[PDB]
Amino acid sequence: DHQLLRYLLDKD
Amino acid sequence: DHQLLRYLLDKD
Amino acid sequence: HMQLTAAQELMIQQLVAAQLQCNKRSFSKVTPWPLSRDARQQRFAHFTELAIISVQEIVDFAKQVPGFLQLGREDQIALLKASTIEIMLLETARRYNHETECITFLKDFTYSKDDFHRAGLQVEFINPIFEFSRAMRRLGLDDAEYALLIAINIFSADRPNVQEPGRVEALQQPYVEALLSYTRIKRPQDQLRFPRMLMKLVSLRTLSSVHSEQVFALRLQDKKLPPLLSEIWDV
Amino acid sequence: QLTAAQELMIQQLVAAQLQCNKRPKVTPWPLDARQQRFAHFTELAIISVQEIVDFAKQVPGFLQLGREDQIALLKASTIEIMLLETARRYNHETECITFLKDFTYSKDDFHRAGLQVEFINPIFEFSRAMRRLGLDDAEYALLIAINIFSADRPNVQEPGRVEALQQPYVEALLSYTRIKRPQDQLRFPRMLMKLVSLRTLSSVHSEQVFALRLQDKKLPPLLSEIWDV
Ligand SMILES: CN(c1ccc(C(O)(C(F)(F)F)C(F)(F)F)cc1)S(=O)(=O)c1ccccc1
Ligand SMILES: CN(c1ccc(C(O)(C(F)(F)F)C(F)(F)F)cc1)S(=O)(=O)c1ccccc1
Ligand SMILES: [Ca+2]
Ligand SMILES: [Ca+2]
Ligand SMILES: [Ca+2]
Ligand SMILES: [Ca+2]
Ligand SMILES: [Ca+2]
Ligand SMILES: [Ca+2]
Ligand SMILES: [Ca+2]
Repeated sequence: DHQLLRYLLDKD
Repeated sequence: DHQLLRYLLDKD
Repeated sequence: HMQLTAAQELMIQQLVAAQLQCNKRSFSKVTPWPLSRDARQQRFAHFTELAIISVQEIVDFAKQVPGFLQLGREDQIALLKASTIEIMLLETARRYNHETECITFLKDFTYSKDDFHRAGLQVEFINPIFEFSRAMRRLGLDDAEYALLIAINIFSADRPNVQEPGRVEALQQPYVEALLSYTRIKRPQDQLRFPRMLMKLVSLRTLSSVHSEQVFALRLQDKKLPPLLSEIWDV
Repeated sequence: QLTAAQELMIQQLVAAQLQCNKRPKVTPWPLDARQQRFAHFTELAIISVQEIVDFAKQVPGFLQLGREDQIALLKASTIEIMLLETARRYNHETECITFLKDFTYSKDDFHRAGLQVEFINPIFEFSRAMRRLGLDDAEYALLIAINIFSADRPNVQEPGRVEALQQPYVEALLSYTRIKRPQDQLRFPRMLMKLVSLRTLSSVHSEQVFALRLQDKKLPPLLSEIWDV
């Protein structure tokens, strides 16, 4: 759920 | 419109 | 910074006295609470009748806030339609018992989450009500701060279909200033009390949106609001 | 008289936020025609969501939150922070909002994309009003930080911690406004009152989204997860 936020948060 | 309300405001 | 002006001190006492008054006239009878598909509809009727009582008290008090009736009748309507549910939630918080998590709506009758639920309300509304009531008690407002916050909430130029925003924002100032001076004096070491209180106006605004959704969810469920409430909340 | 930390922390916020405004390709605006416009917007939204998260990660304290609260706070404040950024890029002489580096949009362009006045107008009312208060970089930065750390967002697990994180940003905003204009004491309140308006705007935005559900318009799955019912 909330893949956009989860991806953006993990990114880097 | 808003009859019962218009009443409450008018009381007294 | 140590003492209020007499104009501010006066303003506060009139609001506090007005609120006390409107709450006494509130004392002076609804569908009883069922101790079944009729029982289901009756509990709802019960709630709606408590809500009617609240609205009446709220209109009564707003009429006694100086400057409210000096506004266009139409803007009076607009501000009340927006205000009512938020001021109700403030007064519900004022009846909340944090130890057992119930709200006392009459004298010795207490309502719990399951009680709210047995009246047809949905948990997505119920829990945010208890959440806010809980947060409010952390803040521990006294009579003067409650009365001012409600004055301030009423005079929100923000509201839908307000014709004269500037009048409204002009009325709100002295009440905002009074709250600001009052908190510095009574609680000089807590520099954030004024901000925390305003923050509650933010919460109430979301809560208003949650209530609308409750009202809408009641339609799809064959439950309609009584005339006064409908007048105020239906679309 | 801001503390040494406060003054620095505020510079780092503004830095962060500038670096995000500066730090891309979208479905070009038409000259089907209706749908290309809608998509164009949803892609602007997707891009700002990305800047906003990028900013959040740099707001001190934010990463002390568990992941689920990071999610919960951003899910709620995303649209609200967006409307702040829009408001901040509103040209009053032209009455248009300028979006990346060059793009300009009128109250009518928004109408062409498929948005409704119930939502379009209040956005411009808010952009106008945001202009009256006249905020500088530092104020927008703190205001955004304050919006993010709202303990009352749905599904927050550590409300106490979130409020404690919001606190220092409120202090810094309070002082800043007591100095930049020691004249107006009601400037601080009036700024916070905008946070109130943002909650109502967020609500109106959701209706706008529900609306599109019938008007045969839908958003990418990634935005859909953030805004749908
Ligand atoms: C804020 N709450 C509330 C307000 C309105 C409604 C309703 O509007 C609806 F359920 F439809 F949403 C109705 F109709 F019951 F009043 C239901 C609940 S309350 O339970 O704290 C409360 C009830 C009575 C009096 C004062 C406060
Ligand atoms: C706040 N506005 C907005 C946000 C979301 C949507 C939508 O969510 C919907 F129309 F569905 F409501 C969508 F889908 F277009 F993104 C529509 C409009 S905006 O135009 O000022 C803006 C767009 C992009 C970036 C920053 C601000
Ligand atoms: Ca009252
Ligand atoms: Ca509990
Ligand atoms: Ca009972
Ligand atoms: Ca309980
Ligand atoms: Ca019980
Ligand atoms: Ca940003
Ligand atoms: Ca243009």
